[PDB]
Amino acid sequence: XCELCCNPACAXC
Repeated sequence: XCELCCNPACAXC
């Protein structure tokens, strides 16, 4: 994903 979360804009990380 991003680092921990797999969002397009990276949220909750």
